[PDB]
Amino acid sequence: ATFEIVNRCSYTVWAAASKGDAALDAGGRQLNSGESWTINVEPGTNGGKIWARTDCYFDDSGSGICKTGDCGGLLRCKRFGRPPTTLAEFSLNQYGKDYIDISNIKGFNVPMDFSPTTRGCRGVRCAADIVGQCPAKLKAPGGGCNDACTVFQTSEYCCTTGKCGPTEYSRFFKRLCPDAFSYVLDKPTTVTCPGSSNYRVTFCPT
Repeated sequence: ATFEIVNRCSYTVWAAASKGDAALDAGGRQLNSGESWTINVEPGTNGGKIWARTDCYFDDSGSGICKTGDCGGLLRCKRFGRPPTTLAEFSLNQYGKDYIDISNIKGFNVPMDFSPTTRGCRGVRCAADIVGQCPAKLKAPGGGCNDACTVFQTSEYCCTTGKCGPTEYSRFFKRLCPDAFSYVLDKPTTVTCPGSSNYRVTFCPT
């Protein structure tokens, strides 16, 4: 499957793509404002994620640090990134269907649209000013708005027991972005697409 990753933000981002235990395609790349990066994701990929990283510095070897979404200091991510990260999530070719969603379960750093470029389903978007409106206790110094599990590490926020409800913090994310997951047991906003669809992820779509 083909994913076109487009940076419409006025600032540079370092896109990342991983399935948790391996990179997808090159795993990461700098995107200046307006740039597009096309990656190929193997059919059958389960649990892939794409995210943006902000305020990164990398040396020649591709090692460094980012203020949001850092994946162990690497430009080419092999593992998932440190919150806060708005997440585009996907599982492809699962019994004939693709499943896509946007998630704020690991916080929010950059607004995002995640849409198919082929026919048969709708896209999803979280483009509100979550960082500007972020509750004081969730604000991350490097930038972004953390989720409550990252900040407080309780069974309720992290849904450790498999039973948890919405919270004051999850409801904040849900009010600004209804079509994104706001906590682990949120009513799913996953979109079902035909298997082998292609997609575009746009940072700062508005």
